Amino acid sequence: GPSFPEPKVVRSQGGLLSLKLSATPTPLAIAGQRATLLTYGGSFPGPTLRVRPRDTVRLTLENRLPEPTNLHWHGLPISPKVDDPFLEIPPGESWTYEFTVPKELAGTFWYHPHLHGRVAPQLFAGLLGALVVESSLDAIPELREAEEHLLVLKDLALQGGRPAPHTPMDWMNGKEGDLVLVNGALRPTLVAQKATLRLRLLNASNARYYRLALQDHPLYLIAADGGFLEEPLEVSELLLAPGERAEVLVRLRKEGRFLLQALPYDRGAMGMMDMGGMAHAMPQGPSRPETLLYLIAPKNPKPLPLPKALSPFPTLPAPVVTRRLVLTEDMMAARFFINGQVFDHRRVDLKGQAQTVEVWEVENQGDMDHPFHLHVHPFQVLSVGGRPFPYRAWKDVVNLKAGEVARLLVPLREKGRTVFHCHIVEHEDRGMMGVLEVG
Amino acid sequence: GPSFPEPKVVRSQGGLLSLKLSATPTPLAIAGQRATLLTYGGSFPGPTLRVRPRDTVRLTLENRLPEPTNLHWHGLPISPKVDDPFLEIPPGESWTYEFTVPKELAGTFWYHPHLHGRVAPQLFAGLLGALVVESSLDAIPELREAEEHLLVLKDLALQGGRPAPHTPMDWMNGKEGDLVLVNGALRPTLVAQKATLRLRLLNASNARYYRLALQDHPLYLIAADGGFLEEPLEVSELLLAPGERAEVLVRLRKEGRFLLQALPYDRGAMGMMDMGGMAHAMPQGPSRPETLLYLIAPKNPKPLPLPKALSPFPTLPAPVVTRRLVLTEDMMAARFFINGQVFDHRRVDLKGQAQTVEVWEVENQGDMDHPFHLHVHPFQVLSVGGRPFPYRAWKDVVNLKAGEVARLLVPLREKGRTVFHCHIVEHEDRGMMGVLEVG
Repeated sequence: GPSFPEPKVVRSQGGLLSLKLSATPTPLAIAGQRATLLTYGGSFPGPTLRVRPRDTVRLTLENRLPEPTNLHWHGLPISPKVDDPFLEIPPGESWTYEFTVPKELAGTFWYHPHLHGRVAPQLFAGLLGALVVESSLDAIPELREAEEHLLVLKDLALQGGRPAPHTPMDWMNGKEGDLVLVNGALRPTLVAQKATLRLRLLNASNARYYRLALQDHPLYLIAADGGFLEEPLEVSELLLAPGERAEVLVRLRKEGRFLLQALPYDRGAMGMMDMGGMAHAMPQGPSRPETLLYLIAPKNPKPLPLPKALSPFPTLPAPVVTRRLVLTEDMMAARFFINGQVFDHRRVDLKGQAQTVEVWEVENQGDMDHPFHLHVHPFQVLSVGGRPFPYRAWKDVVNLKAGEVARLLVPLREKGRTVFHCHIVEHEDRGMMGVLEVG
Repeated sequence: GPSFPEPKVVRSQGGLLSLKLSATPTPLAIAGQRATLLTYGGSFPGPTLRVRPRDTVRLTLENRLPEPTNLHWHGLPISPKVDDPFLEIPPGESWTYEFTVPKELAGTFWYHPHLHGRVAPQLFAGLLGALVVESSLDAIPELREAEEHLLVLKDLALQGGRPAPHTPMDWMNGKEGDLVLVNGALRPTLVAQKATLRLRLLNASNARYYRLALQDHPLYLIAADGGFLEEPLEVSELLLAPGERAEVLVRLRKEGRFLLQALPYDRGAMGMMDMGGMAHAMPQGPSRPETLLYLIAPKNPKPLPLPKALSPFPTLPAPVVTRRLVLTEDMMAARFFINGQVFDHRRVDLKGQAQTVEVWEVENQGDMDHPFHLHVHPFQVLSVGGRPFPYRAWKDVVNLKAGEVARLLVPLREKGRTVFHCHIVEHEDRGMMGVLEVG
């Protein structure tokens, strides 16, 4: 096959993507070993769905798991009557999701389960895939002539040929695995044929962070979770928290081998120590550095010029309400809260008005990073930790380090009941989620 | 008695105003004729209660009417558990209102009934009195040495020695009467002894407006409904809508007689005409000019200088929500609405958070003036009709002419359930009222 493994792509045909996927325990080869994972479409990751604005998507999910499951159309501004976080597909049953791709939309999105209390083991076991919305912007020469690849960043641990079970400590921290994979492959080699690469990046891990850095190279950020930036932004490194996506251009500078690494990052995960008083909780410290892939540059690379502009970000109406959402932890109980409460599917926490804009101030009063995800309604991050964001783009997950406040502009789009939650999925399962009703 | 009639004053003693008032049909002399009114304390207007910040008020109201009644402590930022707009005192029963006067408070307030559907006939019949909160600011020489008077502006119509009954047209327009009185007196004479007067003004009419102008003189506005301005504001005239209060300084310029008039004002009241197609509604047009009192200036008047400053207006926290409240009419049905609904005491319309500030945009989409009153939570008028207000002061009633939007800054103070409504009281009785819950 191609030196660089990527998930099989399924494209809409004649404006329709009609597909049946089963969620099924699947024996497969992963990182040189045989394992049984939980997969969509018999693969890990699941197939990449590639669509255009205005396409119809008709996806029938068959549940061949021993427990209920569903799909969250993560990042898509569609109706929560379709992207329904309360829906349960029982074992053996099927459900058809049908929606139209919004007109003003582009980027890398993804699909995975969202059923309170069940997300972490299902996601960890392999139930995820990407969804790419292709834009007329892809046709500009600076993007069209780039070599494009999707990188699904997802770690795994195996025990007895199956995904390792969650320990109590995993429920507290969020589970990370020793197999740090790209598209299900262990440190693949990307032998570039063009001098400019266009990399779509997805963090589909339960809890692992990727402090991305390519040796000897900057990255040019061109899209965040849910759409293009207004112009490329040069960065020396790029942190992707669980649930986040980004697209970058890489301009290969000379011939050679360059490692794409996940540099050390301390997200505040904890262990337990008994030193004679004790036991108490003790910081794990920064993650060990990981090589994600080997990037081989072609001979005498001459990268394309960067596009001068991408997409103008919409001018939003003035906001009509400010919300404050405070995140806290009870680490030893592995319980997590928003404004002092755990999730209850019967309780509406926020009531907002469709087509108005809100300001959400999300404050992390815990000691570990918590990435915050809002379904259905993409937002503009204004600032985090008191620092203005250096670009405008749609996001649906925002990372908060201990103590930080994120200020978000939140246009409310589709009416209905939806959720917001921590995207360290264990924390969501263990209570850090609330309900938003838009009317 | 004194040439200028004013209501008898009852002052707090040793920090306590303890008083029993009965609401009772009372035979009395009014404007040269004998009439039976509904009164507090056996007089029309009721007694003026004069208190200081931090005083305790303990007022027992005995209901000697044939229908239920209560008190609204109009303009006072106290608890709606005391100033309770849903409380009914049955005929023959008594209720004791007890509260502390807030520390940061000054001005002319008033008391009158507030029971949905019953306000207009009770108020019209005479149930009202003033409440003055005296400030340490009263001791500055520019105010202390002024000659002070209260002017309760209230019209009346009599039929068979009793207040005239409401007609259907009265419920549509709000009832106005032909006897245009000051402190229950018909065109009294105020023989000034000082060159500077300090006039506290109260519009206690059901619906009549007073476009105030003193012949040959400007007025210096020094307080609005619920407190002092930051500095005096010179005006050539001053419109007081139903429920509004103001305090002005008058600087008598020369010897002579000067009329204080209510100049013609068109509030959009309607009549009915049959001209051969018809009948349809037709504008009443502006009110006829009325003389309110004769003001006689003393010999060689030398007015005091104006105070350079009064009270700095508090710097308010940034608002956390914007509300839009739209006022509309069905004139032929005499029904009045806020956001398309009539009042229902069981239905909460707005839910806000104590100690936050809200922006309320109140929009009059009717054709007649509607003054808008909010209980419990005094507000700062930012603009009306797109015109910035020329001063900062606390108000609790704001007038809106046809089509105008008023933008208010509304700090939410006491917790509990309260109301907001049109202060053309007939319109409140006929539906133009809503419920605010503060938590």
